[PDB]
Amino acid sequence: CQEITVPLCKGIGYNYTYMPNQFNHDTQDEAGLEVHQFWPLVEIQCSPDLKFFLCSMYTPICLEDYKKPLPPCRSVCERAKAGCAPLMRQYGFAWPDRMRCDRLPEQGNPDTLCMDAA
Amino acid sequence: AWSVNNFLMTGPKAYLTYSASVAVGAQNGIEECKYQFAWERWNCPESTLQLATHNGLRSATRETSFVHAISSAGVMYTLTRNCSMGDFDNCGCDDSRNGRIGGRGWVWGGCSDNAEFGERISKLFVDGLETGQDARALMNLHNNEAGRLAVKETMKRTCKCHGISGSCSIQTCWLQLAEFRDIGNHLKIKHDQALKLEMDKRKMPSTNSVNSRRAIADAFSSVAGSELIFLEDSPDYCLKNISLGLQGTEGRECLQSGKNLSQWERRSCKRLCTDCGLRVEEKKTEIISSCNCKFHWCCTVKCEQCKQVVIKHFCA
Amino acid sequence: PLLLYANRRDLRLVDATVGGLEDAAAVDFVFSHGLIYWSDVSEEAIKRTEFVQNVVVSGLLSPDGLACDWLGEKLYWTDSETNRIEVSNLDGSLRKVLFWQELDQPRAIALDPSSGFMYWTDWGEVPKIERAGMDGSSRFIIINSEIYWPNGLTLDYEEQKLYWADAKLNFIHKSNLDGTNRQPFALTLFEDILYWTDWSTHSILACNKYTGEGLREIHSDIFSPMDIHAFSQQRQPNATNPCGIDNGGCSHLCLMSPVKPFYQCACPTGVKLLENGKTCKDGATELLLLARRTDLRRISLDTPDFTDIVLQLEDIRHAIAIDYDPVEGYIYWTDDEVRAIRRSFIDGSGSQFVVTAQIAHPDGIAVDWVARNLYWTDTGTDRIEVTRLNGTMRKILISEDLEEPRAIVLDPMVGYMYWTDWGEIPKIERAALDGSDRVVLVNTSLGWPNGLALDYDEGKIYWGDAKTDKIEVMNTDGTGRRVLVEDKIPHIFGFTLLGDYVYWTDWQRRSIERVHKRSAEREVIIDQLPDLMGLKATNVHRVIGSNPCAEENGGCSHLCLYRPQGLRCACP
Repeated sequence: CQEITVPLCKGIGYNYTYMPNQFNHDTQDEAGLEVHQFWPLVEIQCSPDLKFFLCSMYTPICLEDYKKPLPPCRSVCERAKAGCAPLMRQYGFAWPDRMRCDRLPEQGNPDTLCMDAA
Repeated sequence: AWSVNNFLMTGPKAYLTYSASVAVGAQNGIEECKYQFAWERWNCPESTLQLATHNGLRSATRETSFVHAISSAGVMYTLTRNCSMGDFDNCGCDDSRNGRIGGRGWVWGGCSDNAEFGERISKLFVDGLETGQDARALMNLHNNEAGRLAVKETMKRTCKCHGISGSCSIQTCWLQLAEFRDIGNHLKIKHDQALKLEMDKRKMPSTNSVNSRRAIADAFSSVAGSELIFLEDSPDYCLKNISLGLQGTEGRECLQSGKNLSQWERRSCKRLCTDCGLRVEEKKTEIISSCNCKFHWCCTVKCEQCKQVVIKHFCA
Repeated sequence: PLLLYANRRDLRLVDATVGGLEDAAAVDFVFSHGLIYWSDVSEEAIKRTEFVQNVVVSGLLSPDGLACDWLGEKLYWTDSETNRIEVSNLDGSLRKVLFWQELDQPRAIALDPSSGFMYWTDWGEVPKIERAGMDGSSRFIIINSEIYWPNGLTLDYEEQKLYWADAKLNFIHKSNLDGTNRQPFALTLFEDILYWTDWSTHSILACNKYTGEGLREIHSDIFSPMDIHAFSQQRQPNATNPCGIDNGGCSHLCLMSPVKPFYQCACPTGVKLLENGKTCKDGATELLLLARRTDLRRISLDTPDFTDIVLQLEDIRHAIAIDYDPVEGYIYWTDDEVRAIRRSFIDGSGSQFVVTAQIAHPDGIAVDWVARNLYWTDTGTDRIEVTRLNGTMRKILISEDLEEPRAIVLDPMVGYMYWTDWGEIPKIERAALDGSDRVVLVNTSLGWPNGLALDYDEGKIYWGDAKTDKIEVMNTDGTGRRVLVEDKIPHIFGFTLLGDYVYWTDWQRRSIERVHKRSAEREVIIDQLPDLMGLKATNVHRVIGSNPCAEENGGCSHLCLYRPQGLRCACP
C-alpha cells in the first residue's frame, strides 16, 4: 500500500493505493500525470462516477484486510462512460480502451468482487 | 570494488555472497520441475543438495537432462534478476541498445535485465560444480547450457505506452524475463521428449584410457543446444528402486474428479495408481474457498469464506 | 620524494603537491642506470624500460614480488601461483629458480645487496615473512607469529630495519630480522614519512616514519594501489662489487653471498658445476623427453629438482612418442595429429621432418644408433617400416602376420629386434634386425601389450600390458618371466629404463612414476602433467658399443641390418 498523492484522487473513497497500478505505473505521481489529462472532463463534471472510476483504475484501492485488487464495478464504468462519453466522442475523445467496461467484473458475484453502491 | 581486475585480493573473491541467490535460483528451478511433473509417475523427486551430490540422479535417464537444464535456467534467471534489480546497483542493467528507435512509434529504454551477467555467474558456479570428464558430464553440461539459453531465448520485449492520454502511439520498451511458468512448461516438454544418447555397443577399446576415451564423448556432443541430453533409458517409475533415489508410486496424490482437470491429470489416477497395480484410497475432509463476500459500500472490502469438497486419490 | 605506484593499467609518479597494460602487479628501478622493471600478473611476465623491454617472460603464473639488485646486477622474483622464486641476470639471461619447495603463494620479494640477503612473504595458510641468501642459501622463516594477509615488506638500509603492513589487521609493523615494532598492502619510505596504501580507503595515508604521528593524507582517489616505492638515487647506497672486474671468474652467474668472498659462482638451470667450482659443465648432460598431447618437454635426471623446461616448438597437436639419438644428437618424436615424425635438438632448433607419408597410427618408432638406421611401427597400417636417420630409404620391413603393432625396440650389438603386437593375438616377438627369424617370445596371459623395454646390459626385456595392467620382466631369450608390478596402465604410456630405475606413466597419463628396477622403491618423478604418452631415458653423451655395421654402414647401400649370425643389407 501507498498513500494517495494525486490531487484529483484525494478523498475519492480510499486513502491507500498500491503500485504498480492497472495502467502499469511506477509511482503515484506517474499515475497522476496520466489521469490529469482528463482534468477538463473532470471540471465539466460530465459524470459523478468518472472521478471515482478513473481513480480506482489509475491508483486502485489498497486495503490492509483485503489484499486482492478491488476494481470499480462494471455499472460505475458504464455510467461514467454513458454520461461523459457523448461529449468526448463529439469532440473526438473515445472512451479509453483500458477503461473499457466489459473488461471489469460485474456486481453481484462473490468471485467477481468490485466497488460500487449496493 | 565488486567489479575489479580480480587478480590478487577482493576481486578474485565474491563467490560466497552470491551462493545464496544461486541456490534460490536452482530451488525455483527444482520447484518448477516438480510443478511440470506434478501428476506424472516421475514427479521431480530431487533436492537442491542432490544436484551437487549427484546422488539420486546418476541415471542418465530422460528426466535428469531436464532437471539439469531447469536448474541451470533457474540459477541464471534468479541471479540475472538480482543483478538487474538494484540489490546489486541494478548493474546499470542492459544499457546497450537503450534509447534507440526499434520500430515505428516505439523506442528502446527501461532497465532491461542484464541476462549476460546472470549467465556469467551461473556458468561460473554451476559448471564448476559439474565435476568429471565422462560422457554423462558432457550430457549434463549440454542440458545445463540448454536451460541457460532456454531462459535467455525466452526473454521478451515488454513495453509501456506513454503516448497522449495513454495511447500506445508512442511507447517505451525494454527487454524483460518471461514468466517462469513458460520455462517450466518448456522444460516439461523437454522432459517428456528427452532422448537417450549414443548407447554404443562397440565402444573403442578403453581398458587403458590414455589414448582411448577423450574422443568418444567428443563425437557424442552434436546435440541441440536447446535440447537436453541423456544417455541411459529412463527407469520404470511405477517401481521403487532405493539405489536410484526413486521412492515408488505408492502413496502419491492423483487427480480423479475435477471440474477443469487436464486429461493427463484426470487420467493421472489410473496412470500412477491403477496402471501401477495399487488401489485408490480417499480423504474424508474437504477444503474451503472464500465465498459470501460483501464489499461494503466505499473504502472497505470484506469477504466471507465458503467450504467445498476437493478430489484426489491415493495409490494405497 | 617521488612516489611510484603500480596502478593496474598504468605506472606513474607522484611528487609532493607508461600506459596500456593489463594488470600490473610489481615495479622496481635501478636509479643509477635509469631503469624501471615491472611485473604483470595477468600477462605472466616481467618487463623493463629505461628512464619497453622483456626481462622475465619464460613462464610465470602469478608473479607478485620483483626487486632489482643494483650491486650484483640481478633480478629476483616470486610467482604466487606456481609457488616458486627465480633469479636471473639484469637483462633476463642465465635465469635460475632459487626456490620452489615449501612455497604456498609467494607474493612480494625484496633483496638487500649490501647485506646480501633477499626477503619475501608467503600468503598461504601459514603466512610468513622469510629471508634467504641472495643465492638461495638457507631459506629462513623470520616472522610466523600473528600475521594474516601480510604485505608491504620494507627494509630500512639507513637504519637496518625491516617494516611491513597487514592488509587484514590494519597495522604497519617494523623489525629487522628479529625485534619487531608495530607502528594496508605495500609500503615504502622516503625521508621522515612512512606512506601506506589502505585496502579499504583507496588513498595514500601518510605518517611519520619514526614516530607515526601525523596520519596525513598524501593523495586521494587512488583506487588500485598494489605497490609503492621511493624512486630515488639516495634509495640505493653505493658499494663495490665483490665479483669485481668480471663476475669474479664465474663463468656464468656471480651472485651476492653473505659469507666467504661475498660472491658465489653459479650455473644456469640443469647444468652441473665441475670440480673446479668455477667452470660449469657444457649444459645438462641428460634428457628425459616427454611427449604430451600438445607440448614436448625435457627433464634433466642429474639433479633432484626435475624442472620441465618447455621446448619452444610450434604446431604440436597430438604427440605420442619421443626419443633421442645421442650419436648425432637428434631428437625424433611423433605426432598423431600431424601424422608425422619430427627431429630437433635439446634446444628445439634445427627442427626438421623425418617422415610425412603413409602413416596412420604410428604406435612404434625405433632409432638404430650403431648402423644409423631408423625403424618404426604403425598400428594403423599394421607394418614396421625402416629408413635411415636422414629419413630416406624408407622400407617396409615387416607387414605380414602383425596386427596392431605398438612398441618396437632393437639390440644392435646382438642383432635382435623385439616388438609387441595386439590385434587377433597379442604377443611379444623377437627377430633379427632384418625381419628374419620372426619368433614369438611370450604368448599367453597377454591382452593389450602397450610397452617394451630392453635391458641391453643384462640380456633382459621388459613389457607392460594395457589390458592386464601388469609390467613383466623376462630374459631376452631363456625365459625368466616375472610380473614386476601390478598397477593401472595408461593406453599411451611413457615408459623408459636407464640405470637402476624404470620410468612409466600412471593410468590417467598425468604423472610419471619410477620403480628401482633392482629393488622395489617407487618414487613419483613428475606429477600434475596430463596427457603423457611416451618416454625415452637416454645419455646424451655416452655411446655404448659397436657392430660391423658401424664401419661404412657394413657395406650396405641403404639399410645395414645386423643378425647374430651375421648381417643383411636391405632396400627401400
